[PDB]
Amino acid sequence: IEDHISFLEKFINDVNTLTAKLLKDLQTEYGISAEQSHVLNMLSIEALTVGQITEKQGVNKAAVSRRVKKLLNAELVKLEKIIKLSNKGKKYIKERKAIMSHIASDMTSDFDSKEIEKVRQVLEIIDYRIQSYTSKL
Amino acid sequence: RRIEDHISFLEKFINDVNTLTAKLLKDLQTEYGISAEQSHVLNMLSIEALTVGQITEKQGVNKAAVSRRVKKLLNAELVKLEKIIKLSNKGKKYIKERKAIMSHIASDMTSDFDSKEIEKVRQVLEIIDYRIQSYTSKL
Ligand SMILES: COc1cccc(OC)c1C(=O)N[C@@H]1C(=O)N2[C@@H]1SC(C)(C)[C@@H]2C(=O)O
Ligand SMILES: COc1cccc(OC)c1C(=O)N[C@@H]1C(=O)N2[C@@H]1SC(C)(C)[C@@H]2C(=O)O
Repeated sequence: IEDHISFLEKFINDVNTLTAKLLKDLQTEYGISAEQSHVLNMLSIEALTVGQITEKQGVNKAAVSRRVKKLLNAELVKLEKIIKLSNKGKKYIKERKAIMSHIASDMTSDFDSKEIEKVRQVLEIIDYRIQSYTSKL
Repeated sequence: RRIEDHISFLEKFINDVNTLTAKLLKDLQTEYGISAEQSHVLNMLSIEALTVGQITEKQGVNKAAVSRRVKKLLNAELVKLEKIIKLSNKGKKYIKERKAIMSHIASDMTSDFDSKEIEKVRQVLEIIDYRIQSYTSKL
């Protein structure tokens, strides 16, 4: 009712903590920070402007500016305006999938693939609506 | 390869949840004169009390990039040290207003679902959260 909201928050806080730790080394091997990493996973999904990234995150523009220019200098991202993933950046996102997929299956090897289907359909509709309300405001 | 698709969506889904909250709490954060990251701190202290390390490694961010956020809130009088770190009154009102916003939207975004549907959804996310936590413990 309202603790679904709390749960959701606690669930998201947990996933972030698991991801930070599991991707700890990779990020070090790349010289990329956690701050930057999220931008890379965020761009895996879309080609965004530093503003788009800044609003889709609520943090200080300067901070997003600093991290994007670091990703360019690292050739982990590139230009059109558009800030999209470069191929070296893409391999990180693939080295990231591989590690996520490995632990994810571990924890879901016993689920009913169909139970999950209905659960996913519910989330796609909520997601669909989340994107809808979000446009500006 | 089947899980990869679910993982992508989960990441997208969480991606949007974060995005939405950011747009939805901006004006309230501005009203209280705080940054979003400063809000997370208050939010993380709404569920239970914490110290610096606890938080600094909870979402593993920089060294002196947690400390600064911490003392700022003491000065804003939204948090209290009674290291130790817990929420204050003006901070409790913040979370109040915050939850009110998150509950209207989430409700009216869920209200047409069959409670049984929502409950099933949560039961699945609860078991994943459960398995996540235990994994974290093993590092
Ligand atoms: C637009 O952002 C900036 C503007 C002006 C000066 C800046 O630092 C000199 C930066 C910046 O991003 N500094 C980053 C920081 O912190 N850094 C990096 S560079 C570093 C000093 C080697 C150290 C690290 O990465 O190890
Ligand atoms: C999980 O949020 C993040 C995830 C990953 C990196 C992040 O940047 C450090 C943040 C973040 O700072 N988020 C902002 C913050 O703090 N937040 C907002 S969204 C919120 C979590 C509901 C809470 C609030 O405003 O109530």
